[PDB]
Amino acid sequence: ASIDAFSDLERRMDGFQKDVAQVLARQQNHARQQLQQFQAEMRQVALYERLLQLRVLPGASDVHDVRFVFGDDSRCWIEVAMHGDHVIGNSHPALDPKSRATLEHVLTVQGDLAAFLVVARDMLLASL
Amino acid sequence: KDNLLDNPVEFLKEVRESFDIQQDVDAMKRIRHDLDVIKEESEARISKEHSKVSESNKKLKLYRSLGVILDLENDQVLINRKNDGNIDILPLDNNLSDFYKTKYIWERLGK
Amino acid sequence: VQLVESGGGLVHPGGSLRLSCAASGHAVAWFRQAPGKERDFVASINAVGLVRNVLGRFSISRDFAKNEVYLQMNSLEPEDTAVYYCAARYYYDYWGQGTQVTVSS
Amino acid sequence: DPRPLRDKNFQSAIQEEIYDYLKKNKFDIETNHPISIKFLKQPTQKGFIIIFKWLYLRLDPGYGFTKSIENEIYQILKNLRYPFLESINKSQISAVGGSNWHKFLGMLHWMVRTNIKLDMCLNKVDRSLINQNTQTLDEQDQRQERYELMVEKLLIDYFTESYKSFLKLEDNYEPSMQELKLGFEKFVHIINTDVTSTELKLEELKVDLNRKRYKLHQQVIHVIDITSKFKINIQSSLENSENELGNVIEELRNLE
Amino acid sequence: LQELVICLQSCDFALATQENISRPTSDYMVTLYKQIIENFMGISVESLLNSSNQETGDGHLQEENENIYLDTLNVLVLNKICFKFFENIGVQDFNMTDLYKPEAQRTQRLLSAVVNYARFREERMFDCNSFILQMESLLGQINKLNDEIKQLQKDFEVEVKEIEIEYSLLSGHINKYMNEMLEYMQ
Ligand SMILES: [Hg+2]
Ligand SMILES: [Hg+2]
Ligand SMILES: [Hg+2]
Ligand SMILES: [Hg+2]
Ligand SMILES: [Hg+2]
Ligand SMILES: [Hg+2]
Repeated sequence: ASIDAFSDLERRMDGFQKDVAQVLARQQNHARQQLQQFQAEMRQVALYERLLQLRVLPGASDVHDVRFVFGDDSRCWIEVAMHGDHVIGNSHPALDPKSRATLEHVLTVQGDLAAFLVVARDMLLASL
Repeated sequence: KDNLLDNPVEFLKEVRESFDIQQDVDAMKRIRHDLDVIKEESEARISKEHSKVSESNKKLKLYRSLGVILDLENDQVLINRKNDGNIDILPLDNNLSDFYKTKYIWERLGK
Repeated sequence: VQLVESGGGLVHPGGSLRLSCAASGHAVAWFRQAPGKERDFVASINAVGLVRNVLGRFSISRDFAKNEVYLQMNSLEPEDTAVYYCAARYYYDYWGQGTQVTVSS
Repeated sequence: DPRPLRDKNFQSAIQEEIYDYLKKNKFDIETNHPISIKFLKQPTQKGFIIIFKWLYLRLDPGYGFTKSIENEIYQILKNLRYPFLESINKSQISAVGGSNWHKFLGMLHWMVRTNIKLDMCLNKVDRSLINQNTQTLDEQDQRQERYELMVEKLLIDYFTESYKSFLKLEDNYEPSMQELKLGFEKFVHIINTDVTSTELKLEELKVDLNRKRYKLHQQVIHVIDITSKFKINIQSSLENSENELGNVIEELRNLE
Repeated sequence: LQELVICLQSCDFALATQENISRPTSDYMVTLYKQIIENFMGISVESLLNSSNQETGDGHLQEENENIYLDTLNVLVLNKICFKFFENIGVQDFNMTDLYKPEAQRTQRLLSAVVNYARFREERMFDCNSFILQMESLLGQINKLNDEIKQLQKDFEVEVKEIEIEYSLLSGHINKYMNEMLEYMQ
């Protein structure tokens, strides 16, 4: 309780002074981390759709739950399942059984999705 | 006479009275509630980011697995269809239009 | 008591500036006078750090060991142009001669 | 009477002290009866009377002795309040050179020793007076009492000497007035020495309490300073923390 | 005889009377002498006799059992004072008659000389009254000075204590502050 001991205080202060700082700085850094994550993903979730004109939506079907949408509107879309022997859902443009079988074989047998989206895009655009 | 404190006791009393505790404490309650807000925003939006990191890593593991890789360091997109050592490099310049770009890309993916 | 002001002059907008006032020979503070206007109270800090203000672009501080008060301005604006006067009181008993601050558009 | 007067060792020692005092004070030179006198162990009545007369005249100068001192010895001792007086018989006083001299011899010694102590008792007083005439603040108290005692005994000395003049015959003309002034200067002088000594003690104490005071107000100034910087620093950190999250949120709530 | 008694009484010696200073001159003379000296010499006889009987009294006590010399020595000291006292005024023989078997015409003339002195001196005193102020001023100066020092240091500690008090509060305050903040950290 004597001024002569103030030395001691200068320490605890100094410690607290910067202990505070990093529980602040820590939080600050954490905050900075969060913002970035969104921004990037935003651009992603946006930019890709712009370049490919391809949007990936929840399907209306429980069974075929991935809806691929081509173009600037809902004009062309095809729904596919995630796993199974029946991977081709109901597209609105109403492709014929032969075409649907071709697509099904691109997905299930070839296991090549980029090819599936190429063929499906061509067929659906040609069906408009 | 000077180089000395005219009334040091008044100076220290003063020093105690303008040291505002409740203000800083209230600022820390503030910061806690800020963090909690965020944590819920982050969070309900970490199911929206598990649905944008599943929407995005489904259409990103998927788009990427199509061979389309955003290179935004160089302001370009890479298309690796064959993964044989050959890629297509498409600048993101405002110059080219969207229709021509799209047509070109889908031509390259169809090879 | 003598109040020695420093740190003014001509400055670009959007920049930053720090005015210093050193007392030689309780509260220490800043006023300002814009061209053709009346003196306006900027803000004060008591020997202890009671701060009474003006928005977040202006921040006052003090070093008691140096008997010096500081006015920090950020992202300077053309409305900041004025003569900034240091002032000190025993609680106005002492005034600086004023320091020109000119923000060039 | 409560003394080993008949013990030969006691007698020897006391004889030694007697001889030592009488010889030291020039008894034999002042009175030639016992010229170069050494240890009367077989005294002579005459000489006895000599010794008694000398010693008593040293105790009480001015006493008229009659032509026969043997007549006055008992009365002298009764006046002196001789404690052993009861052991002495008036009859035996006429001729003491006989059997009972062993008593009277003892008496003589008692005188000597008494004398020894008297000249002491008085001298110490004399000395003591001399000390009172020239006689850190908290530690030494009562000093003012010593200066007032001084001036009481300095005014006393002044009175007694100035009077010795006033009644004196040859001297009173030149040595009187000057003497006063001289005695008067000593006073104001010495206490002036005191005044200045205490002025200097005062100011150097001012540098004691001032060195300590300055140092203290300096470390106070220190506490005030770094305390202020501490609070300020904290508050800056808080402010920043509050703003940053605000902005982070500001840009992220567009769901378009 | 009469004039002498009148003077001595005018000196505030009430014990001086024609009856007791005549052939009826007896043991009371001791007292009278004691009153005279004590008044003119401004000293206490009992005090000097007290300082006469003590050499060193802490460790060694030989002084209680020697009654042989004590009363005698006090008697002779009180006498000696009278002896020198009368030497100054023109009598070099005190003879120890003037105390223990005193007479009328003997002591009276001498004590009269003393009185005439004391009156003369009393007139010479007023001459010295600047001294009384000077002595006072002088005896006053020291006192004033001796007061001053005290004052200073007494306030000195005050200034310290006060400061210390406030400092402690500040200390506690800060500690409190930190302590509370400790909760929300960690
Ligand atoms: Hg399509
Ligand atoms: Hg799938
Ligand atoms: Hg003595
Ligand atoms: Hg006397
Ligand atoms: Hg008198
Ligand atoms: Hg005098």
